[PDB]
Amino acid sequence: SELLVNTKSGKVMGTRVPVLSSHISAFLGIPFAEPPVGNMRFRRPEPKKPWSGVWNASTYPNNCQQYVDEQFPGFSGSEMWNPNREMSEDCLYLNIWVPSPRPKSTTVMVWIYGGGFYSGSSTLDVYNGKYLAYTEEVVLVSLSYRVGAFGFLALHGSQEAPGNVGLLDQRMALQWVHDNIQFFGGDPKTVTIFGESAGGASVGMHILSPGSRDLFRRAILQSGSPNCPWASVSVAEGRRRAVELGRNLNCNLNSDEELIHCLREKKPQELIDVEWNVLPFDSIFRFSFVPVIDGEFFPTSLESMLNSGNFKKTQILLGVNKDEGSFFLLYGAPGFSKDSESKISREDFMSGVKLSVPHANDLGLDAVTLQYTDWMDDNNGIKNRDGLDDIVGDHNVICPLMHFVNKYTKFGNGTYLYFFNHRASNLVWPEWMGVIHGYEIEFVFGLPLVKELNYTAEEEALSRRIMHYWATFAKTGNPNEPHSQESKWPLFTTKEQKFIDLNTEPMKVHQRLRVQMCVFWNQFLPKLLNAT
Amino acid sequence: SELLVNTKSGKVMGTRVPVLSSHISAFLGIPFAEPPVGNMRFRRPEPKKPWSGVWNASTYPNNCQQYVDEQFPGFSGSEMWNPNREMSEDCLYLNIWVPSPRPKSTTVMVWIYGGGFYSGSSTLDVYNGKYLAYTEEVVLVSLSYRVGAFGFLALHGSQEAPGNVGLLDQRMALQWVHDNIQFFGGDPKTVTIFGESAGGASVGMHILSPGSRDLFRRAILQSGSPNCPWASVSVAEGRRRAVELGRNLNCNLNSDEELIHCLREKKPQELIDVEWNVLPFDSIFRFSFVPVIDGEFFPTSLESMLNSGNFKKTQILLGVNKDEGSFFLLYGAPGFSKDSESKISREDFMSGVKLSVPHANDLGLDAVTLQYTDWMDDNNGIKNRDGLDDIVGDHNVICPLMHFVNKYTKFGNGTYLYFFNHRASNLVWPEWMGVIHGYEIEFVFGLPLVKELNYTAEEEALSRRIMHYWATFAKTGNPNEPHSQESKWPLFTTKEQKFIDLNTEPMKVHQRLRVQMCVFWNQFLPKLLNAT
Ligand SMILES: *[C@@H]1O[C@H](CO)[C@@H](O[C@@H]2O[C@H](CO)[C@@H](O)[C@H](O)[C@H]2NC(C)=O)[C@H](O)[C@H]1NC(C)=O
Ligand SMILES: *[C@@H]1O[C@H](CO[C@@H]2O[C@@H](C)[C@@H](O)[C@@H](O)[C@@H]2O)[C@@H](O)[C@H](O)[C@H]1NC(C)=O
Ligand SMILES: *[P@](C)(=O)O[C@H](C)C(C)(C)C
Ligand SMILES: *[P@](C)(=O)O[C@H](C)C(C)(C)C
Ligand SMILES: [Cl-]
Ligand SMILES: [Cl-]
Repeated sequence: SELLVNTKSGKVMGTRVPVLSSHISAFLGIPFAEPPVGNMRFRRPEPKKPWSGVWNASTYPNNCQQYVDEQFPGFSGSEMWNPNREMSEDCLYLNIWVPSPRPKSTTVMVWIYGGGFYSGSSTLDVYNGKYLAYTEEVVLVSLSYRVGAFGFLALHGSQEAPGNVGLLDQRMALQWVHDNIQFFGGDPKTVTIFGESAGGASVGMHILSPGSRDLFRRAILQSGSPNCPWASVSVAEGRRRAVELGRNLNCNLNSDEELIHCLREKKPQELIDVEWNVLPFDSIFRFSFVPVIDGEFFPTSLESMLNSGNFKKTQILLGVNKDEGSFFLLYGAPGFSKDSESKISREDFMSGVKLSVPHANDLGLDAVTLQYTDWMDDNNGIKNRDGLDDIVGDHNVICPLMHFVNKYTKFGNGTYLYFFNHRASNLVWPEWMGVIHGYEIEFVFGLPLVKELNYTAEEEALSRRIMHYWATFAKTGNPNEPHSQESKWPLFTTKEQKFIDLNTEPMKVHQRLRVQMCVFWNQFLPKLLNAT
Repeated sequence: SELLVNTKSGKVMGTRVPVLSSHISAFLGIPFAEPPVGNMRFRRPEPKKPWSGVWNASTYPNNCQQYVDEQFPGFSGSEMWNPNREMSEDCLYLNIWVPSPRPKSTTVMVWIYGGGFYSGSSTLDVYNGKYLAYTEEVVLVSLSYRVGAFGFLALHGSQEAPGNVGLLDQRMALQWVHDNIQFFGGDPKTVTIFGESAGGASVGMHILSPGSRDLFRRAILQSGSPNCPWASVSVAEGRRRAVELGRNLNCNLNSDEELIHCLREKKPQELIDVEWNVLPFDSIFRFSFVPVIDGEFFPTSLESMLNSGNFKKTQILLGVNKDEGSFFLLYGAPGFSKDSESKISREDFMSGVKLSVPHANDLGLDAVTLQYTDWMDDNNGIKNRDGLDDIVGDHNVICPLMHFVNKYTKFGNGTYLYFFNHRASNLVWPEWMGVIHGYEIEFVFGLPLVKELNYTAEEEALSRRIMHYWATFAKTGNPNEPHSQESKWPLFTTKEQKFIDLNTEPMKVHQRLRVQMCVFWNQFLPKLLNAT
């Protein structure tokens, strides 16, 4: 039986799923760790104990416990990111889509969801692996990992809540893929990890962490990089926020043991309800429980690792969307709303700048304002709105990614950079938001191939082009088909810094992505802040 | 006799001078102060004692003792600025051009030469007042004043070398004009002071100083403003440089009395030979002996005077040239030379930035570099050369002037702003230097009306247009002829910030002159430097 697979953990039975007038096999909700429940809350994951009989892998698993977005009830633009299954702390499962007939030793791609480390689900419609697995003939895996305090509460020095456990959940799923994917017809020596936003940061973190490097071959990072300002905190800051969470829940704070015990007694929703209260600043694009620079998962600072070439040397493919900032401004900044053009007054610009760079002193804020204000036309509401989008996008996504790409490329074995700038014809969000954080994912996963979803012909073609770049890259370390006539995606090099756009128009090659602003964010501002 | 005038100081006999197929009267070398020689060196000027008989005013006076430019011997571009008469400490004289027949009560314009406070002469060919006096029917006066240490050595607290004596020379010439110009047919109630570079700064300083305000009606400032970073120093810095001059000349430094006595024994050239050695920094566009913020000539800081409206409220006309920086880069910065295109390497750019902003710390230098580097094309030699021109021009001339105009306009009675951007057809300097510091002067003084000087027809027309703006402004407080059909030079207002270009093409109105860079120079950089 094509739907029966024996693994080192036991037998699993999958399900035949229709896809684009054909079918493939899906193995959904396979456990890769023991349920991290009770006294196991906050602890490193434990390998799943093997089972007897046949694991029923016909249905999606529970999602991890998380904050749920209720800002626009019933609206598909926001609800498409929310858990679509029951939430449980029992949530460490993976999903595999397998071509039919079962392959022998094919390329494997492992998806790591984003959600700012506070949310996310492997089960979202937009992460349905069937289209990519079917079209490009890969074994497509999606893993899961604990988010929020359950994944990232960090009391450094404690073994009960050491931090980074969600990253260790991801590593354990990669370990399981390494050990077992061959039985599904996957080649464990040709595994590509790929992820978006926090999943992109996570991919970079596995590139860096000595304990993860050997578990995959190559990597794709979408709108995320390990050095993003929101993606990690120090052990002191992690400790502070954990104690502040305890304070919110009226915990005994006299020791780590007392705090952890109190926190373990709470219902999951109790933690989630006060999660946002522990942030040190009035901010946007900052999240409470995130990876911690611990000296173990990350042996030294991210900057010193990148500078010294202390990371996995392989090929990477990565890039960003045109309007990375707009999502967070909409949700978090005055003057921005879903149902208006959100033209921004000078005053709301200033408020926005302060929220966007919460760690800056007044001089730093002046620097940012000067860098992004057109002083020939400073009361232009469109320019102010677009300026803020750029500030938030450049600071949180594009410039950290550019800093990563330039550091990585000095030691790596091949870099391909993209700029995704296609606004989908059927987008439900307002026009002012442009090409939003997260909205390339639907193209990467082939949703535009589905008739009922109402994409244009050109959008289907774009999706096929992207799926083929991603999968060819996963296969070979190069997104370009050898000896094809199509226009080539050039290698990013330190010298020429080339990248391509990704849209429905003929591909163009560009150079030096947002270089002017990234010198400001990567070189000048940090120096200014360190001096003053 | 038209050439004989009786004044309160005694009788003067002038000379009939040919001008443009006609003639006018010139009274050259009239004394307005006692010779500031011997024990009077460094002291405030004394009014000239009246004389018996007839003062022979047929020939140009001596020029004040100054550093003489020998960088390009025999080259007209540089030598046109050098003294063209014998140098003497006996140099406090003025020149008057008077229409023929002698007017009754006509508009008076008083020219104050530039030269960075270290040089300058009233007698330069380029300051020949005959063309303007003849064409526009004004009484044209040019004054003189002590420059270098002779005018500006400052030992605050001493009455023997108090500082600012060159500004007091200028005021005494204005006093003489006030008291005597009526006899030459001038109206002492309608005197316009005008000057370029240090003369423009000087004009602004008379606007500010309570002791000067009553001596003139209105004012024109060309490429200079009183708040320019090179135009004044503190009393502490003036003292330091005076003592350092003494050190260079092996003076007794035990007291002001000992230092001044030593300095008074020296031949003028002895002072001049070591003048440049007292500067505190490795710099360009900085001069050794300049006006001092003394609490007397200037009652408080220039910034507090400007902020509180502590200045003469009247009409002003002022502006700048396109390439204010190039002169000083040519003379003072590596990579720049007279006979090459002076394309600038990244390395010479950095050296240039450091020389241009000598008071900045390393962070400030980084700020300037970031503000003026095109990071998409950073090795472009033309862009680097042009970037440096802008840095030097914006920092030293344009941005201080813009700061002055905006402060002044809040309290004043009418502001007219220009941007002179015509490159003269017969310019002897290289093309890379563009529209140079000082090169509007020839247009203001009507040299393009002289056939033998080889200007184009369009340049003559531009000169006539400029002379007419300047003189109509001097007459009425408005450069525009009432009820003429020509296009109007609009008033500069706080709200609309309009200015005109001045070139051979039809006049255009623009707004917000170099506003982006001037926020950097006037607001951000000073804040950065004060914090770090
Ligand atoms: C990626 O690594 C491979 C293998 O280390 C590089 O290929 C080698 O390149 C050197 C220098 O040209 C050759 O002498 C070897 O013969 C190559 N080996 C093989 C197996 O081809 C390759 O250049 C690297 N690619 C990038 C883009 O850095
Ligand atoms: C495997 O599971 C299939 C779908 O199961 C459904 O979800 C689980 C969690 C239960 O709630 C179950 O009642 C639901 O039907 C079944 O259709 C299928 O029969 C199962 N196969 C075997 C061999 O057990
Ligand atoms: P990143 C901040 O993890 O973003 C998530 C995936 C999204 C829902 C797209 C905003
Ligand atoms: P400013 C620095 O006084 O400039 C003088 C007049 C010139 C000779 C034009 C450079
Ligand atoms: Cl947009
Ligand atoms: Cl030029």
